[PDB]
Amino acid sequence: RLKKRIFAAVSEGCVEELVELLVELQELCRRRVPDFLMHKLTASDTGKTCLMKALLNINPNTKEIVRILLAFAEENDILGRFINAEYTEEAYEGQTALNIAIERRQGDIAALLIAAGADVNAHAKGAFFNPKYQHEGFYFGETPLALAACTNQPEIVQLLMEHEQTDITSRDSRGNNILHALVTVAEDFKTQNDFVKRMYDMILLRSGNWELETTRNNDGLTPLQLAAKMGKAEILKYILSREIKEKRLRSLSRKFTDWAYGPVSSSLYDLTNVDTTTDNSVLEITVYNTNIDNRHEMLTLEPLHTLLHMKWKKFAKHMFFLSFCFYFFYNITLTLVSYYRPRGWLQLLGRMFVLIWAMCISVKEGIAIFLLSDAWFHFVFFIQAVLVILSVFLYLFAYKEYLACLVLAMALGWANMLYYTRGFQSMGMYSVMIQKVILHDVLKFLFVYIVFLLGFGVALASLIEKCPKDCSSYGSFSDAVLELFKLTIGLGDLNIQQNSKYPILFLFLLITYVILTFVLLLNMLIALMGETVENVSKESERIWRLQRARTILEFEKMLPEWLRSRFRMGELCKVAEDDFRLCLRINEVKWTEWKTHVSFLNEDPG
Amino acid sequence: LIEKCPKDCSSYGSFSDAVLELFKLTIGLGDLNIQQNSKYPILFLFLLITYVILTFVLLLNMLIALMGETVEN
Amino acid sequence: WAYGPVSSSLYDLTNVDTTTDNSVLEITVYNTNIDNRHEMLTLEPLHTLLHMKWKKFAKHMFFLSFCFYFFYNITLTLVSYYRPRGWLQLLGRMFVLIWAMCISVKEGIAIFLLSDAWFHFVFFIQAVLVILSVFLYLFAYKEYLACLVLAMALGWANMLYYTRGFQSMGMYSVMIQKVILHDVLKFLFVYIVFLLGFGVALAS
Amino acid sequence: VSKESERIWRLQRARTILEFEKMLPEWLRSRFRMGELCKVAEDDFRLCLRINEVKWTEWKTHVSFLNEDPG
Ligand SMILES: COc1ncnc(OC)c1C(=O)Nc1nc(C(F)(F)F)c(-c2ccnc(C(C)(C)C#N)c2)s1
Ligand SMILES: COc1ncnc(OC)c1C(=O)Nc1nc(C(F)(F)F)c(-c2ccnc(C(C)(C)C#N)c2)s1
Repeated sequence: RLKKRIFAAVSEGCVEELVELLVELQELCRRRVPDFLMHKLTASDTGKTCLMKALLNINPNTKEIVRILLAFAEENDILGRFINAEYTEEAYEGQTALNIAIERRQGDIAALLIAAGADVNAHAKGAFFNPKYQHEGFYFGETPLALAACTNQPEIVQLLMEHEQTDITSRDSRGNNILHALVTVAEDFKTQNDFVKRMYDMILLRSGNWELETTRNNDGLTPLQLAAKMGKAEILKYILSREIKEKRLRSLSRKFTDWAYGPVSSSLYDLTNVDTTTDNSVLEITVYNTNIDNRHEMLTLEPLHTLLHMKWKKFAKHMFFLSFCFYFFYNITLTLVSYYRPRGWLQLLGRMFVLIWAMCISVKEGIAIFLLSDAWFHFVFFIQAVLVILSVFLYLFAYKEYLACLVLAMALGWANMLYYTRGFQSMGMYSVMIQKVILHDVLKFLFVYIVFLLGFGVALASLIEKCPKDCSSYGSFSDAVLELFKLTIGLGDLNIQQNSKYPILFLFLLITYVILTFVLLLNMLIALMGETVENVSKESERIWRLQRARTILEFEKMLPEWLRSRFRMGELCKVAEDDFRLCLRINEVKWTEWKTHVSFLNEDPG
Repeated sequence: LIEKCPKDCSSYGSFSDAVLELFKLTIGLGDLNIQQNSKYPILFLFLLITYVILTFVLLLNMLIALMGETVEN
Repeated sequence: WAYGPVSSSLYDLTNVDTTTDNSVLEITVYNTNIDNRHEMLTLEPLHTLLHMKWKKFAKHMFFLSFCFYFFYNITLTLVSYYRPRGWLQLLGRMFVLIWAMCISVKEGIAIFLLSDAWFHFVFFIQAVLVILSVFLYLFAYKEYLACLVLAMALGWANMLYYTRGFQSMGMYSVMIQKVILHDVLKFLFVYIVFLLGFGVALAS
Repeated sequence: VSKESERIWRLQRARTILEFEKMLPEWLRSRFRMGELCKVAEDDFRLCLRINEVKWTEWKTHVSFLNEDPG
């Protein structure tokens, strides 16, 4: 039991003399060699060495325990397999002692380890360290450097990165390198105090080149595209607007001031993986990707806001107005064909226009539907166009029901103009408010009102006798239901001689319906709408801006290659010794932060 | 949706009277007959109920809520 | 086992988990002489106990209870509507009778052992109206229809109880209840004073 | 009431949960019985209820644990 005695005296550490006696025992025994010396100091189940066991359980004397441990392992010249050992369990695989010393924040022990040959490129290629479900697993990046950086140990990060054998460019099993990992664990300032932006800057500058920021994980995302997918708007704003004054590190920036004078400064933001000219850009991801709902803040970041405004004012404003004009005349032709139906040259042109515009919307929103609240509008545009072409089909046959589909298509098209309200900010914010009210208030009201209307309609229809003579408005369930609805909208009259056999119960139930709807439900709808309207007013400009951004990017994808290349925001800019990357000037004015400007590329401010 | 009757048997006959009938509904004024000489009376009733929801339930109460926001600012 | 950000605690559950007489969970959920039950429910051992109970059996017992009350109410509704002015029919009619007796004894026991119990009262009154209606119908009493329509009406009202299964609908219901108490009843009193005084004033 | 409705609903649903649990028969109550017994001290072995959690601001070397290997 010498193995278990050493294990207990090392994980407990009551004294160094206990472990010294046990180690003298093991040395005087095993020589009677390295392999089974280890087997007499190992955990043959998981592979956990007594160095691992000591590090797992740090006591006030651990830096001496582990020191005697490795000095023994070096006196027997087994140090290599000793301090570089790894777990064999399927859930902690590849975990060495250094992952332990770093997770435990034991900077001194980790320094002693890697000073004595601790393999630092060791990957925590394990189901705990590479989690699938939260709270069983901690995703940090599967390396000692990614652990030291994600657990906010800048001293251990500096100590690891200064090591000649740490491999900062190494990627984990998920494809991530240290910078993807930092982006994933980046939470917020609310829950993390924003140390990850600092570790990101430190690691990127301490490896001064683009190798880290350019690598894509197994999802095909760089740290920047990942910071956009996951809605990390702080690390994204940090990367997007990264300006390094260092002359030896001026090629690792994304935005470089080129002519600032006083209050006015003209910047030159880098637009490489940001401007919709690549596969999944930061702008495209920031506008589209809907698995976050954190697209809120990411859209006003300095290059993206100006890219969207350049796209709008270059082509998308006009494509949107042209799209609106086409939908408007399509709807007017549907309206006039419905109205002037039978109970030419410019006529037939309009009729085939609705047919072909219906087929175009059909194929477009059908393609866009199979490639899938934001797409309510794909559904209704598709359903409207389908109703139009179905109406045309039933009309070129001898089917009279073409008018049902045609009037429904006309109705739904006029509803679909709520889409085009997103061209203006006033009307667009009004529409996101209408939509929020319909979802949060009106549908809840309609459900409750229909359970009232239907229950009271059957109650009041049940109370009514059979007259031999139409002497009751509440005779059937439907007729009753009909004028409970009429009562709600205050339309007819109210006769309370309804041929009931229990007229006081009939009147009690009618008064109860009136209270429940008129007094309670409708006024409570007003109160709840007032609560919705006040909450949605604080986010409606954000939601409208996101809607218009999605529309801008939809229109940009419609353009043909020559037109997309013709528009192409951002002018190429001499930015470093030889970088010459597409950039996007954004002049700005600041009055509080006074300083002598040394960073520029044109010392003369245009 | 309304057919041609041979007799005044529909309030929604022309666009104007239909427009007048809808306006009366919003202000709560006339009666509501739903036998309007439509050929698709369930679609007529669906569209009438939809108008009532959109105006009575949504637009007028949302006007109250928006006025409440204006008045406070 | 805490590692980095993730730490796994092991809360003790000895006098906390409804397996003893008056547990901390039972007292925290029930005891109504404080109205300070606000904050206590979210405490860590307790909050996870209620969610484990919900997702282990109570979600399903609640949906099953709702389904039984719903078909009980639908049978009351259809028996009211299709009253006279079978095999699957008589099954439904005796179903309302026995479900009414079960609710009767349950909410009567729960009433004698006593705003939170509005619902005991209305569930009991509804079930009593149903069994009274059945009694008046197996006799030759025509007033069974008054009790039956009132029972149907009150049962559809009692579904506001089952709205507490979802958070959206459940919060909407506590809001409806608060509005009815704080606003609608005050309105109804004042409106009746005005309606009755002006009615006598105008009739005069 | 919007500021307290989630609290009130949660209390209502808790009362319903505890009402249903009292309806169950003894074998079903014992069958459900949240919380797994846990070696917790030298000899305590009290029923316990694991609740994993994540914290990013309070950094410290962890000395309190009973399984030094995090599952
Ligand atoms: C969700 O509600 C429903 N859903 C579908 N159908 C329904 O009825 C067909 C119902 C329903 O509420 N029925 C009712 N029964 C009764 C009872 F008289 F029996 F008490 C009701 C009543 C009685 C006395 N004062 C009220 C007020 C309005 C003051 C309150 N609060 C209501 S209301
Ligand atoms: C609790 O109130 C009641 N409850 C039961 N029955 C009632 O009356 C039958 C009443 C009641 O209000 N009676 C009233 N009498 C008079 C008076 F004209 F004689 F002065 C009233 C009056 C007079 C002048 N201007 C107002 C307005 C509306 C402008 C105001 N403010 C109200 S009001």
